[PDB]
Amino acid sequence: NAMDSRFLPATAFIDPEGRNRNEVERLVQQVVDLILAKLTGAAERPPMPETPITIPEAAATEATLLQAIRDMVDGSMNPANPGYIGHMDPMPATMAILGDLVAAAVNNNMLSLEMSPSFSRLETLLLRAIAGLFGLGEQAGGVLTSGGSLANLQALAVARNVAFDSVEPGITGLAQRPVIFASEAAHTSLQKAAMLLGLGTAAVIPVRATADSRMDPEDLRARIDQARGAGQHPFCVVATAGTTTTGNIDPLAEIGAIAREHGLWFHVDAAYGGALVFSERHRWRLAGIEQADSITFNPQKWLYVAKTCAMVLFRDAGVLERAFRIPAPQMRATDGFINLGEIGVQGTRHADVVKLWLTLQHIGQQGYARLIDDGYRLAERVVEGVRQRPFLRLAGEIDTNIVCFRGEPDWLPAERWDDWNAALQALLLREGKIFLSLPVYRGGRWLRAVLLNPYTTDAVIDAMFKQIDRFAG
Amino acid sequence: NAMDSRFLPATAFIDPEGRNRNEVERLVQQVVDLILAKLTGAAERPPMPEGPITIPEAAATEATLLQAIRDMVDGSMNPANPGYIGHMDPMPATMAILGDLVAAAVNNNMLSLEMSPSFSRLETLLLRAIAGLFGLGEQAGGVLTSGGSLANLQALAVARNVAFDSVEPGITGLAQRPVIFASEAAHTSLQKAAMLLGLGTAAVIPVRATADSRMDPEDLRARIDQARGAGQHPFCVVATAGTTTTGNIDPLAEIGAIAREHGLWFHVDAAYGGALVFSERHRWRLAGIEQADSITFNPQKWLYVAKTCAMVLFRDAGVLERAFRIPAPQMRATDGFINLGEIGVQGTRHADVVKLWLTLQHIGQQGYARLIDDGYRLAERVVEGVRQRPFLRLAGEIDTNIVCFRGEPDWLPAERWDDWNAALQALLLREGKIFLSLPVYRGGRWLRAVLLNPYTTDAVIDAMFKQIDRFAGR
Ligand SMILES: [Cl-]
Repeated sequence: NAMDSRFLPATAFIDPEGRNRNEVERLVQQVVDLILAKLTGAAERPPMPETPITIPEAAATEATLLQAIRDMVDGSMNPANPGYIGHMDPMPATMAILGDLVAAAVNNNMLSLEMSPSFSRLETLLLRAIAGLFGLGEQAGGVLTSGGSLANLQALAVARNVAFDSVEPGITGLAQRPVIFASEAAHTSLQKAAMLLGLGTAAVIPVRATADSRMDPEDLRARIDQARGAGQHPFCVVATAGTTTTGNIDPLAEIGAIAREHGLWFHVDAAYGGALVFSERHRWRLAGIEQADSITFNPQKWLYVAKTCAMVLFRDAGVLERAFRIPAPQMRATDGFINLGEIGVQGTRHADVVKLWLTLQHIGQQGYARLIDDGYRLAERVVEGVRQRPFLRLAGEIDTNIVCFRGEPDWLPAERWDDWNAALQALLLREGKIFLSLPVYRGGRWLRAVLLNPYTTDAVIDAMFKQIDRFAG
Repeated sequence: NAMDSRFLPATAFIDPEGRNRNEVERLVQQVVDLILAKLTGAAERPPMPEGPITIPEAAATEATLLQAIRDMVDGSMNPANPGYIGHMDPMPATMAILGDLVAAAVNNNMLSLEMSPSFSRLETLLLRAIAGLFGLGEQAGGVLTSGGSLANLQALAVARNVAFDSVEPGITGLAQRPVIFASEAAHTSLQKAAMLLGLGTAAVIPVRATADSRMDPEDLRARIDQARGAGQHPFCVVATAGTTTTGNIDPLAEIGAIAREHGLWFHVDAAYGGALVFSERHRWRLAGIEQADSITFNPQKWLYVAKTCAMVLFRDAGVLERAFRIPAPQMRATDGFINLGEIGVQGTRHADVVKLWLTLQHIGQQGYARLIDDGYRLAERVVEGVRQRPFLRLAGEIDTNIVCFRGEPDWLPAERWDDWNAALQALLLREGKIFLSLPVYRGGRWLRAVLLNPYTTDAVIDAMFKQIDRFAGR
């Protein structure tokens, strides 16, 4: 009985008959007290931190373990700091923290129903409910995936399988290259997925985006015609609802109409912007999404669910059985549910439905509508700050709570603007304790604000522009 | 502005300046106390548990949320029950629970260094150490993945890219079908991977396994030769260290040698059996694994890390930059580290390294060696029990703490054996409070014991056979 031996610490596991209740309660409380201290005092740590691994033979002491946690926390990025305004990575909702505690504690497996009796059923039903908010219709549904890249991968795998019947024989027999279309501003997980799917990164054909970083439907139509002429076999168009760099939304209805005209799978990568389904004031921006063949949506971004939390939704969930699931005996439960492992890229999977369901209930649709509004308000203040300053330039109009801008100062030649913006970013972080990201975009370095932290204020944005004004004179 | 609202509960987020500190502490404490009650009393719940879903307009109350947690726990499978002896799914190490609490609190992202300054470096360094423990050499390392299926996918994607130079142009132009070889007992994530990679499920050619469910080397050589004669293009052999159903280990050194003789990528799926690296008494079972081109290993199974925790290791970690990573500017920190999203299937990714690192430190290599030995002793007790009962048959020799066996009673014709075993399994659960799984194997229904719960005892195994004896009329 290993847990009686001198070879395991008394608290290595939790005795299911309570025999080490007191000792585990103590260890758990130390971690809990420490994490809560770090989080209720998060503003004491900056948005980014200032900075010999061996697996020990013998059990580490509580002191070593607590010190490691302390060092792990102190050396981590800190989106909780009101100054953290640079990424689609938010401080987590409290119930998402607690949801993951519960999930880890019960340690169920989304691979199959018998390994996750309630969570599998909860996830299937919750995702049907969400697919309904997107307007996908009564056959719609999907699966949670560990990150949006996997959601896009699985959407693209289904589009491919549908077009080429490739589940069993593969795609190596093809005389014509399969290709997909996406905005020149669409997410890189498309190229990574295209590589993984056997299509190659070059199978993702870029469609011109406007000055406001939205896909150009006229150019979509042109690229499809060009592809056919070159003897390629288009099978999918990806529209993006909230691009990663600038946060803009493609014209989903127009793009979707073109895809449908040409018999192409219509996927909407709504990883970020999908959260607008909870805002009546803003969801008109997603008009057209209801006719998608599939949708990628990431609650871990604008719904504040602790990473990872993402899903792929299909307007006809049965497609996962016809053009994804590998040949195998089909065992459905008496209440209709199926093993989720058969119809996802992953087999074993963490129960993300716990944090998702708990966060959605604690915040509510109105809670998210208000957060979404405040996000837009903060962003509009940044837009106005940039308009007021002639040495700054916007990337273009905004569609979400994201503002990409940069310095283009006339006291420097263009070739020096990348150093100016890197330097401004460094200065804002060092002296302002304000974190902006600095993506490459349109061949240059642009500053990027993602206004997500619930505790970011007008004053933080004003502090930013004062530092920018100092840096520029 | 939102947190100063009627529209948000005072505890929806944690105020970074402490202004909701007391309310947060109490909510957290109620969930902590409830979860600890459920776990310290887990044996009160059976191994298996005995609408409509609406996203509310308004914030749920604390009472509703706590009740939902109670309902979710009570409706979940319960591997902490000493009777739960049926799957590669363990009760979690205490520090792995706590690790996920820490990871979710700081909510960093493994996608890039900038988003996980400490965790990215800790993961890269830790997996280099683990790869070294598998004996893969100085250049070896890898990445954590959300599950072993992804680890297998990534390893096969690399094998494919190396063989066919397919990162940019894909594989559609190929005139010969790419194929891989794996034991007829190997994991289905190979077929799913093969489908995903564009090879098709049928690209996975099954190799005959012995009566003890280990891959036959002679049949492997024949299948490779047959593939080449059939116009196909072999590029990878997958050996399995701990098959999912029976827990057996392919002869890794012999299979590796044959892979190498034919110039094929050698991948070892050690999802389960890779935990033997922490056991001096049993790690010889993995001999040969040190020459693998890649290894899949799942701490979430036999190292008790709460799901998910898995990795893919490469003997040359550099291969991820040459034959996987998509064309892009290479950002590299001054201390050498790279953005991990560029060299994984996933982009954004939960920080699994936290619970992995805390659990490995708390249990230690000595701890795992003890856990593993006791697993083998329980498995050996099941084997002995089966051998004593003529109406039961073992699937074959065991290589790990897994025993697959079934009834083959001579008082029934063979076509009734599936029902007998299904009835036995159902009776063990209902009457014995003992969970065995019941996979399809060799065309029939087999009982399957995975002896993982550290609180599973000889008494449990004895109770199991008592029930078995009663069901069969002694
Ligand atoms: Cl996860």
